[PDB]
Amino acid sequence: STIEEQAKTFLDKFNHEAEDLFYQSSLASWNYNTNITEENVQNMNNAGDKWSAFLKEQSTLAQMYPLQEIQNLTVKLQLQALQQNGSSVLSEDKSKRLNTILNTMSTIYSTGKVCNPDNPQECLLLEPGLNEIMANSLDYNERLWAWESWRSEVGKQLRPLYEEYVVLKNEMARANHYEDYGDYWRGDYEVNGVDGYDYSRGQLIEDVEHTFEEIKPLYEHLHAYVRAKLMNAYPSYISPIGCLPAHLLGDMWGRFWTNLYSLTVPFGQKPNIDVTDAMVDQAWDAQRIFKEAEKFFVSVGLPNMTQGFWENSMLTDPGNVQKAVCHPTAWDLGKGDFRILMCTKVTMDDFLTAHHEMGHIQYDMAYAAQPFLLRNGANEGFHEAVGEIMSLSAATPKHLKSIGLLSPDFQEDNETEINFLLKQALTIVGTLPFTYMLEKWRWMVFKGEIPKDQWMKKWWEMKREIVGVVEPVPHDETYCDPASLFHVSNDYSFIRYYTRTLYQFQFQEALCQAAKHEGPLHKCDISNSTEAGQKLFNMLRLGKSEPWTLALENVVGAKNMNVRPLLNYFEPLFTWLKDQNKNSFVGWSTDWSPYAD
Amino acid sequence: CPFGEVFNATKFPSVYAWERKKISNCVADYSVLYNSTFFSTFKCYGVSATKLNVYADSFVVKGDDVRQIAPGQTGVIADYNYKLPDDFMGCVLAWNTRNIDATSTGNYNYKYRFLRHGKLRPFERDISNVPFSPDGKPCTPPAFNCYWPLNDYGFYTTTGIGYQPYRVVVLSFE
Ligand SMILES: [Cl-]
Ligand SMILES: [Zn+2]
Repeated sequence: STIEEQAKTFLDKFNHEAEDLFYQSSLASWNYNTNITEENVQNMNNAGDKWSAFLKEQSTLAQMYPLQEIQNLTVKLQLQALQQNGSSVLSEDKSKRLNTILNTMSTIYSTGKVCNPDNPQECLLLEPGLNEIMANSLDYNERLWAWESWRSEVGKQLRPLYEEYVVLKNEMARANHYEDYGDYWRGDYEVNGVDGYDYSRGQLIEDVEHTFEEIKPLYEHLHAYVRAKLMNAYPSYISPIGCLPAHLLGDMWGRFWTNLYSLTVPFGQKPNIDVTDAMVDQAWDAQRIFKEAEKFFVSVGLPNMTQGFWENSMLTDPGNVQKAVCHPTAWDLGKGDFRILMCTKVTMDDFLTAHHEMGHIQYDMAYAAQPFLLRNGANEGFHEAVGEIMSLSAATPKHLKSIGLLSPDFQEDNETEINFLLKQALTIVGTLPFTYMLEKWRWMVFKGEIPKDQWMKKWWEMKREIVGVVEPVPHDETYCDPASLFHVSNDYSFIRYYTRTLYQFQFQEALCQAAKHEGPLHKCDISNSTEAGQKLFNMLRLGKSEPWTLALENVVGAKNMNVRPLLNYFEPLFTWLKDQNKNSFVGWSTDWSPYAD
Repeated sequence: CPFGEVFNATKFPSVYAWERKKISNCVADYSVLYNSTFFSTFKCYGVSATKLNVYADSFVVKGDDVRQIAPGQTGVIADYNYKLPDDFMGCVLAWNTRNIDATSTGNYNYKYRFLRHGKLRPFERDISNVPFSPDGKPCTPPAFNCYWPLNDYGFYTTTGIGYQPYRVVVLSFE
C-alpha cells in the first residue's frame, strides 16, 4: 500500500530480526569478556561480523524507502538511522584504505611503548607505566621525559596517517551531504520537523561556545589557584602569570587534574571521606554492595533488578583459571537481559561505581519497551550523565550515614566540603576547557581551517589561549600531539564529555529541587524521593524516541543546555577561590615558555 | 480425565498452529489443577468451581505474549495466531517452561505469525506459510517488500521473563 504503511512493515521485520541477531553477538561478546578463550574470542567475531553483514544488508535495503515521502516521525527516525551509508558512499580502495588507517592508529596507540635513554633495557607503554609517572612522579625531568617521549615516538608515527585520515573521512562526510566530518559528528545533536524542539549542526557550536564563556571566571580562578599551588611543588619552574607546563597536570594530556589533589589540597589536615575501612569491617560483600544499589533505586520509585540480572551477572572476579577483563560495564543485551560485569572489591570507589553502572542498567530497562532502534540514551551525552548523577547522590555524607557506613556522629566542617569540592573541580572543571579546546581544533581541521604545515602551531596557540597550558618542548609538524590521545587517534567524538558533563548537573539539580533539598546543591542526595524518580523516569523511558531537547525538558523543564546548575554546584568553592586569589594573578600570558634557555 | 495428555504432555505446538482437543463424556473434578503454584497465570473468564459435566487448546508463547490470551487484547498474537472471543469463555492457564522449551545455545522450533491480511475470527486458525506482500502480489524472498510471515521465537534460557517460553492451555466451554 502506502510507502508509510509499507515502511512500518519493514521496520517491524527489522526490529524482531535485529533484536535476535544482536542477542547472538551479545551472548558471544559476553562469553569472551568473561572466559577469555581462543574458542570464545572467535565466536565473538562470527555473530559480530554477521551483525555488520546483517546491517549493511538492511542499510542498503532500507535505502529503498524514500526519506522524502513520510510523516510518522518515529518511523522517519528509525529509517534515517538505518539508512546510514557511511563507508558505502566511497570507492572500494578509498574505503578499505580508511579502514586501514584506523586499525593501525588503534594498535600503534595501544601497542606503542617508549624507551628509557638512561636505561634502554626497560621500556613501558602508556598504560600503565607512563600513565603511572604522569599520575605520581613529582620530578620535573622524569615527568617532562614521559610526556615528550610519547608525543615524539608515537606522536610522529601517527602524523602521516592522521593527515591521510582527515581527507578520506571528510571525503566520506561530504558525500553524505555534510559540510565536513565535524559537521558529521555535530550531526548527533540534530533534530528536524518537531517545531519548538529543533536543533541544527550549527546551533551546537553556537551553544557550546556561549556556554563555555560563563565557565571562564570559574576556570581562570581554579587555574590561578593550582598554578600557585604548583609553583610551590616545582619551585622556579613556573611563572606566576604564565600558562601551566603541560607535563605537570597529573595525567599524560592534562585531561583531568584529579591527581593534582595531593599537591593542591586546600586543607591537607582533614582526612578521609572513605568508608572502604568501615565497609570491610561490617563484613559487606559483592552482593551486599549491589543489593544496596538496588535498594537506592527502588527508594525513588524504580524497580528491583531483574531475576535474570542476579543469576546472569558477574559481580566478582574468579581470579585465575578463568581470566576476565574487568573494566566495569552495564550490559543491555536485549530480550529483557540486563547484566553488570564488575570485578568487585569492597571499596567505596567500587561501591560508588556500582551505583553508576546500575544507573545505566536502569536507563537500559526504562527504554526497553521502545522499538529496538530507539533503545538508547537521547544523545551521546545522556547515558554517561545518568550514570554520574547516581554517584553524586550516593557520595553525600547524608546517604552514607543513613545506611550505616558513615559513623553516626560525624559532622561536616566547611573545610571538608571545600576539600571535596576542589577534588571535584580538578576533574569536572579542569577537563572542560581541555575538552572544548580539543574538539574545536579537531572541528577546524575538518572545516579545512588549519593548514597541514601549521597544525601544531594552531594546536598550542589554542592550548595557551583557551586552556592556559604550554609545551615544555616546542613541537613542529614532525609531531601530532592531538592524536597522542585515545579518543582522537581512535576516531571518537570527544565533545560528548563536555555536554554530558553539563547535563549531569542540570539533571541532579532538577532532581534535588524536586526532591526538595535544602542545603548547598552539592550536599544533595535524592534517596527515598519517589517524586524525583518519576521526573527522571520521564526522560528515561523515552530512549532515542523523542528529540533530545524534549527529553531534556521532561527533567529540567528546559529546551536547551544550561551551565548555571554546574556553576551552582561550584558556588562555595568559587567564592573561596576568589579569596585565595586575592594576591594571586588571574589569567595567563600566552607568550611565556618553559623553554628557549 | 484425559488432562494428563495436554498439560504434562511432552511436545507442544507453536501458537500459529495451535491444537484443539475435544473432550465430551468424561467428567472430572477440576481440583486436579485447582491447587498449584506451578501455574503462573490461571486467569478464568466467567467461572470457577465444580458442577461435574469441552475444548482444550494448547501452544507456547513468549512471557509478555500471555497478556494477549484474554478477550479483547492488543495484537500480533491475538490479531494473527490465536483469538479468544469477547463473548464465550472458560479459563486460560500458563506456566514457565524455560528449562524445557529453551536452551543455552537458543531454541528456535517455536514460531508465530506477524504478517497477515486480515485478523482472525475467534478460534480461527491459519497454517499458511505464503510469502507476504502488503498488496497481495506474488513473491520471491527478499524481493523488496516480500517477507515470510512466520517468525521464530528463539527461546534462550538467559532472557528476561518477558522473553522466556510459556506453555498455555485454554479451556473453552461447550
Ligand atoms: Cl597535547
Ligand atoms: Zn558509565
